[PDB]
Amino acid sequence: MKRTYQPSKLKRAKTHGFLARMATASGRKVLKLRRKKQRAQLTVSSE
Amino acid sequence: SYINKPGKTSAWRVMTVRQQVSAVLAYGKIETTLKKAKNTQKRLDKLITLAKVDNFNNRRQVKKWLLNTNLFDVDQLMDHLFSKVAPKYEKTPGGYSRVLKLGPRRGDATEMAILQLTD
Amino acid sequence: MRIKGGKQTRVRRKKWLKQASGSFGTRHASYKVAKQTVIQAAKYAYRDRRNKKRDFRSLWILRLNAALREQGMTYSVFINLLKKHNIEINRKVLSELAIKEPSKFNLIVQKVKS
Amino acid sequence: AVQQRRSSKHRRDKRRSHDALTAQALSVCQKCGKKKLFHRVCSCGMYGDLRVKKAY
Amino acid sequence: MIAFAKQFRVRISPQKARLVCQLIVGKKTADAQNILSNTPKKAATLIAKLLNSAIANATNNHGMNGDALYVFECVANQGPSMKRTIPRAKGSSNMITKRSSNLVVKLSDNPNERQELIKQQKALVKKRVEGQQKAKMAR
RNA sequence: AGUUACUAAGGGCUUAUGGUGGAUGCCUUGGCACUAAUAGGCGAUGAAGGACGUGUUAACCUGCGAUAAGCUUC
RNA sequence: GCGAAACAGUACCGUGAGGGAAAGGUGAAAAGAACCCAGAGAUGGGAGUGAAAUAGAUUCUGAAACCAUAUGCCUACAACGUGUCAGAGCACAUUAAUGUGUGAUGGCGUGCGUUUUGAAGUAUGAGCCGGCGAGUUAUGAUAGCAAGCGUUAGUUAACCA
RNA sequence: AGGGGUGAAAUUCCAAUCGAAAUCCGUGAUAGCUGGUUCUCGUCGAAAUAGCUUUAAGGCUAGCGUGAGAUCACAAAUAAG
RNA sequence: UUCUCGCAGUCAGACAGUGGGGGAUAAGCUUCAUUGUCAAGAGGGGAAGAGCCCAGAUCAUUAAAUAAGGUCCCCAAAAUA
RNA sequence: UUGUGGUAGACGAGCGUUGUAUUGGAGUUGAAGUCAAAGCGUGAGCAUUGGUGGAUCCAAUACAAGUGAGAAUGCCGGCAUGAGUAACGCUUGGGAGUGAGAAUCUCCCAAACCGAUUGACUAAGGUUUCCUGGACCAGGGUCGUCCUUCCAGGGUUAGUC
Repeated sequence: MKRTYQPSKLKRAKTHGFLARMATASGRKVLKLRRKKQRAQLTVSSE
Repeated sequence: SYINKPGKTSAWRVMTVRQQVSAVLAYGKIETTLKKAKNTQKRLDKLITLAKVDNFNNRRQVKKWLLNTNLFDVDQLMDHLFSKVAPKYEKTPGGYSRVLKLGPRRGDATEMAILQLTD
Repeated sequence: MRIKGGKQTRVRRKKWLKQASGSFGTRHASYKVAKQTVIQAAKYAYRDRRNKKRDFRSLWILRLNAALREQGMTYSVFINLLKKHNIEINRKVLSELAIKEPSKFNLIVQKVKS
Repeated sequence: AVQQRRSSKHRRDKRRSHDALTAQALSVCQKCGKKKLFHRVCSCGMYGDLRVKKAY
Repeated sequence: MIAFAKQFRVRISPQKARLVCQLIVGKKTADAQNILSNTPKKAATLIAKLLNSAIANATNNHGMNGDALYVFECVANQGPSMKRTIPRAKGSSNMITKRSSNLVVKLSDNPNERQELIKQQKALVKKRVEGQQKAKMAR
């Protein structure tokens, strides 16, 4: 049995990057919700 | 349980006893555990009463019972025992070494002892 | 406008915890345990405040009856000696306390003789 | 197994009333004054005055 | 005649110090250090230095001998209890609970001060009696 | 031979003393909830929001912007 | 009270949307215990300021459970929800109070609420403490109680003051 | 990529879990369903009876519980020739 | 206590004596009408005993006398033939 | 006198507390609160005195009840009993030294010895854990004087890969 969460932030960045999350209405709505929530994390580059 | 720290196995116990008797032959006195100190005294007395002949026979026999240490190795401990340790205390019937009780250990309060060589 | 209510709550809880201080174990140092013990003590006290009346009443009956059995009669016969002659209001508690008195119950028990 | 009802705090104290060690021995050292233990070495480095240990 | 020194939560077993307190209590500090330093319990190795302050304070602060005292009473305190993780089955992660103790010890010179707690016991109500009879003429 | 024990390892009872505890009580540094009026947004002429860097300040949070914990006219 | 009185969205979980924290107080004025003391370190003592260092930083109040000891008494002879009514002896004296702390010893003596025909309950939720925590309001109606104008009688919505 | 994908077939697997993960709102839905609801004294004091229920762990009515009010004892009424 | 009205709750109750049935006139099973009880009624008795007997306790009473019950003792009160 | 045993049910009359409208007063002369004890009512509850308080409060009348705490197999400010019991996680021993303290940390050899490797390598990941000096304070599942722990200082060098 292989351990879960073998970290590789290349896929993480290509998945939940800013340019991928700022390309549709839902993604920008989510980004605005996080900005108004004062979230410490906006995408995966700053967890 | 299954595989873990081996601990005080019979082979490990005899190897440790050999190491301790070699250490008490080299350094003269050893501060160790009382149960180990008494076994070391017994083996040292046996070695002293065995080495009074100073022949290759005892060299080969004791070759199976000494483990080399920092200062003395097996064949140098051979000459050391055959020359000075064994003949110095052969003048008396036994009592080739003395064990005395000391206090406990810091972290584990283990009753220790000191073993010295004397007539 | 908020009403704290903690002051009243603290006062009442401290009172309930303290009123049970005096018993063995942690019953002096709890609220639920202390209140259960107080409930048991109150039940015993409430039952007793009615039962001990008859309990010590019968204690008087028994204490008198012992002497009557040493006087040559019994309590049933003694009230038979209170029925056929010399019915006295000197009470069973008081005729029992007369035994503690010097030669007081003896006069009563010799007066009730038929 | 496991306990159904808790052993009391006072029950715990009464149970732990015999976990303490037994009494020890006392020995007078003639040369270096100390009330050491029986067949043990003192802080002065001597078992019953046999210099068999260092100062510490 | 106190020269106390609070320790404030050293990480050590309290149940391994209550055992030695139950013996050291009621004995003079002249023969209390001897009876406390002859135990195999290493848990006291971080405590014995603290007492070295008090006598030394008695040496310089007041001029007291510091050896005519006796251990009047311990407090086996349960201070800030720390928690660490234990490797257990199925990731249950049982918590090892380091129980601390704010050990403060009272060293009273005279054989008294055992009854002085009783003096305070009675005085806590005697003082309200005094204050009441002060105001009893003004009910 | 019938007797309870000082015995007491230790514990229980009221209280005292000491400890986590800041509940409760006072107050706030802080929020909460309204009042009606100018007015009803910024920006590809480089917007809001960020990263990075920058200190009479060493950095922390942050301010600001290579002019960089700033700056100019009156 | 806002998650945020606070380095409050800080940090952190998960890749992720999303979730999402808790906790404050010296004094007055630091006037932060100068000075000396012990001490690897903690931290505390005296003196001194400070009215007061339960204000010396374990610094507003500083509770209880829980963790320890102790006047006096009892307990190493007990079938018992750990107590109720009595009551030995001892030390003790006030919110001037049918007395304080015991309880040797006797009679009596199987938790709270529910399911419910009915629970110490061998049915149950319940280690404990502390605080918070659930019968209110608005609208239409109903009733218990009370009030005004008062029998073609009162009464406002919008609106104005 | 989600009451979907997915499957050498097993409910197998999808962030060690999937008859379909986690996750945002209606929604504190609903339950004729359990459990509990923080102060007190007290007037009187039950019932689990009849019918009905796509009805039996429930509810409706009449009584039973009760007070404000009408009848003010010949009243609703109970009992002995 | 019928009624207007707030109207409940009840709509799962259990038993005992008589008329009883279902059953073995067995069951801490069950059912009604008349006598009642527990729920919501404690206590004495029944050695403990919600429904049985005496009986309806508001509190205080280490209160008098009665009732079932008990009366050789534990256990209250029966002596005598 | 009856019920004051009481569910359900409904009837009647009250009590406390935060704050407010008030007559109000007290206070470093000791405020609230807390801690403690030997009053008053028919009950909610009112209390009275003293220290902790070094500063605001109190109580009758009515009102906003975010008001009264026992369970809601509660909520958080914290910990008992279970208990020195279960574990302490792929081996330690000695000589000497560091140090106040050593099986514990270090030099040395032992011990075990894997050796398709108890040896190094770069990739993803870790972003300093690399090294030097200091300490062992938070931690090492024990101590540990040491650490891959922390602090301070410094270091990683491409055109070719």
